[PDB]
Amino acid sequence: STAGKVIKCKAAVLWEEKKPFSIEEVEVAPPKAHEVRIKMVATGICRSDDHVVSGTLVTPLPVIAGHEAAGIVESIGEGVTTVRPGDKVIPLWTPQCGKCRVCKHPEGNFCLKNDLSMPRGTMQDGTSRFTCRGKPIHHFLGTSTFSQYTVVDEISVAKIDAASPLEKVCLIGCGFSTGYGSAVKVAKVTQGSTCAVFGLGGAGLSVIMGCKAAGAARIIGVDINKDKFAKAKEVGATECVNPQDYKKPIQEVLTEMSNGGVDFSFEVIGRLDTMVTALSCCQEAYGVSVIVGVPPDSQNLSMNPMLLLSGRTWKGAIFGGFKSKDSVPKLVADFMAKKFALDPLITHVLPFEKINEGFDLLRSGESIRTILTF
Amino acid sequence: STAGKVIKCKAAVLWEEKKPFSIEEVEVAPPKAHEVRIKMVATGICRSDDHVVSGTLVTPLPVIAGHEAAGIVESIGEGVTTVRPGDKVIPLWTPQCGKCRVCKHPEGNFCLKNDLSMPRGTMQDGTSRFTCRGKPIHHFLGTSTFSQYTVVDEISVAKIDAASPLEKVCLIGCGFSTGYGSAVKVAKVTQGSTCAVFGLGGAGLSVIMGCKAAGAARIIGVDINKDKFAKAKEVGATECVNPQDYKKPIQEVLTEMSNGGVDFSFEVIGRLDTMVTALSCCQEAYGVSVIVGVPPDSQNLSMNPMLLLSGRTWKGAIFGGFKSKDSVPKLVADFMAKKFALDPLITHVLPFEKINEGFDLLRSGESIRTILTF
Ligand SMILES: NC(=O)c1cccc([C@@H]2O[C@H](COP(=O)([O-])OP(=O)(O)OC[C@H]3O[C@@H](n4cnc5c(N)ncnc54)[C@H](O)[C@@H]3O)[C@@H](O)[C@H]2O)[nH+]1
Ligand SMILES: NC(=O)c1cccc([C@@H]2O[C@H](COP(=O)([O-])OP(=O)(O)OC[C@H]3O[C@@H](n4cnc5c(N)ncnc54)[C@H](O)[C@@H]3O)[C@@H](O)[C@H]2O)[nH+]1
Ligand SMILES: [Zn+2]
Ligand SMILES: [Zn+2]
Ligand SMILES: [Zn+2]
Ligand SMILES: [Zn+2]
Repeated sequence: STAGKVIKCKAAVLWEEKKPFSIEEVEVAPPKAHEVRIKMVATGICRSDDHVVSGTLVTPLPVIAGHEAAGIVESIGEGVTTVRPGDKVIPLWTPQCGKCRVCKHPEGNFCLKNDLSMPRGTMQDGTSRFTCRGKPIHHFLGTSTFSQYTVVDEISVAKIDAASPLEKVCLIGCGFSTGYGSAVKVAKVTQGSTCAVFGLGGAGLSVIMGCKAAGAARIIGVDINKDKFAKAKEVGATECVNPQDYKKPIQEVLTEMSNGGVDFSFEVIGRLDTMVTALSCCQEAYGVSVIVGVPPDSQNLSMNPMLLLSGRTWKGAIFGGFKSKDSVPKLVADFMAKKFALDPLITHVLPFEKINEGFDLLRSGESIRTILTF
Repeated sequence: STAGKVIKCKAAVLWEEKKPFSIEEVEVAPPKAHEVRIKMVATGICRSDDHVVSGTLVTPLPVIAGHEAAGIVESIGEGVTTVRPGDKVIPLWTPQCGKCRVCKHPEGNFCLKNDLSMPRGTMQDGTSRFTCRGKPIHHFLGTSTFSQYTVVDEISVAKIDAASPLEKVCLIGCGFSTGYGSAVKVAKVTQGSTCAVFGLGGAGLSVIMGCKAAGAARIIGVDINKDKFAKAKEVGATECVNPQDYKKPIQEVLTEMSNGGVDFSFEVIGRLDTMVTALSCCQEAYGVSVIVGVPPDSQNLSMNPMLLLSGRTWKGAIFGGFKSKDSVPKLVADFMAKKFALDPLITHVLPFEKINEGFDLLRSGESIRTILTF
């Protein structure tokens, strides 16, 4: 009843930066060869989507943002083998074409066929499957999840568990996996180690969950906001430290506490000042500090190279270093296996109509993860 | 004829920074429990020794510098089990007490019982085995090789091959191993990879030799001095690139050449500007850049964290990441196995008396490695 035809649905359209979203009547052109048109069931609200509004993350406007979401596959274009309609799936904003240097590398995940480095806000072919009143509307990271219907290439889609609670597994599209992966895939936390996590947002609680999956025995959560200590502890942190409690710098107190600097340090804030500090507090002779995320408008951080000479690794990553297509199904299955839980992060669920409302929550103040439902 | 007694010998004493060395009549007190008094056969001249003179590397003055050298063990104090006199050995400026976090870690090498972080210029006990005309003379990195006789703790000494040509294996005490290790132990170059080396000094040629031992198929040597291209090529670089030849920045041209950035980038110069560039030119999604060495007077390098988000590892290290005591013997054996050669680096051998003369060569202009002989 929809397959093969242009669907007219509602979606949050950003006509211009620094403007609220407009729930628009949009047309979602059918999917061509290797495209898959999905039915959004749930999409989360993430800082990255908010960056677009501000201009910080420059990508073509007008646009339908959204990249953390899970839904049901309605139609599949030609050659689509990885999915069949009815499939619970999660759009992947970091692809896995399985053919470039990066996908072929046993480590890298940042697929070359991504639309992050040099945003086009289009599908692979250079075109757009969106139009509002005849006017073409841009795609975001080849996903555009703030729409009741979306069309993503086959490389930007992943089949997940049919029993997946879509109001909760959507987190695995960005937030959870970006954190969890930093600990379990990038930094590669080890049984016994002592981790320190800067920032206790949702991405933070995910890193803490990763460290726990890894076996870290000590997970020190650090945040200038005391109110973030409960979740974190409840989520896994064995102790939290509010930097404004001391008279000395935190890395000093993280070293004293750790007796020589932590094994792995994670920064899930985005400050440049804290970025250096997170490095400065891991073991000088073998500490690994991971920058989980950086503001896309960031500038030059001032840092003394001595920090690295000691033998300190500094790593960055996109999407918790997971190889999206390969990984997402497995992250899901695990959640489905009753390992990690995603609830403590979902602090709000709002009907998709309340999108602009979900953002204010994000923007000003704490709302770990707001899940917008369709 | 010497064992158990205070030896009176000659050594280069630095009475004050920014002063030439004085070949001094010094007394070398016998070795206590766990000390080993060595007979220097050969010691190389390294930038680090020169830093001391300048003040750059702050360590107690007066002092007998030197840390890259190999010789013969004359007497061994109490409990010394790792050596017996007659033993060809190499002092290790980065210890291996085999008891701290670092030695116990399967990776770190920067032994806690080092004298680099907070120089004391003494042996483990806080004392000095040196005196010139009754006045006590400081030790350097617990080695002090610019002396015909020296006393190093057992953790700062390594037994090598009895067939070791000491005029050539001394390189394995700092220079060679610092480079070679950056490629083969820290960055961990892989069969097939494409490496890029900034700076073609001796430490550079050593990194290139490491990459070769690893299997890198492409080893791009970069240096503003055309005259360094022969050795490097001869040593392993498949092609060298002089940055002053182009109109565009080098990392640009290293990426164009490598089609997407090199696999591993090494910086064996010490510039802060080049440090960032070396990072900026390795694969954004999985490139590892290694800072082989940094000036001990360095300042804050300005760098945009975006560089790491892509998935770029940045690592530093001391002594090519080798675990000195465990490693040195094996590096030697390998050389002795006719694998790598150390000759192309030894561009000068000068009688120890000509020490101040060896430095001018180091200081002003190219002299890959000057070996001072006893
Ligand atoms: N928004 C996301 O879902 C998301 C996803 C992936 C990566 C990230 C990275 O995590 C960064 C923050 O977003 P988030 O972690 O999900 O949540 P967030 O932006 O609410 O969390 C940042 C946390 O760090 C805290 N903080 C601020 N300053 C300091 C400081 N000086 N020292 C210690 N703690 C401090 C702050 O209180 C908050 O708890 C984000 O900016 C991005 O760089 N965020
Ligand atoms: N001196 C040593 O034996 C030694 C040992 C271990 C580590 C190191 C590291 O290597 C650093 C240099 O000492 P070395 O490599 O043994 O020899 P070095 O100091 O003679 O070599 C530095 C090389 O880099 C070259 N160079 C300078 N500027 C540039 C630039 N802008 N771009 C490209 N190339 C440039 C320079 O021509 C020289 O060939 C040293 O400062 C230290 O940080 N050095
Ligand atoms: Zn996101
Ligand atoms: Zn790819
Ligand atoms: Zn040296
Ligand atoms: Zn040790």
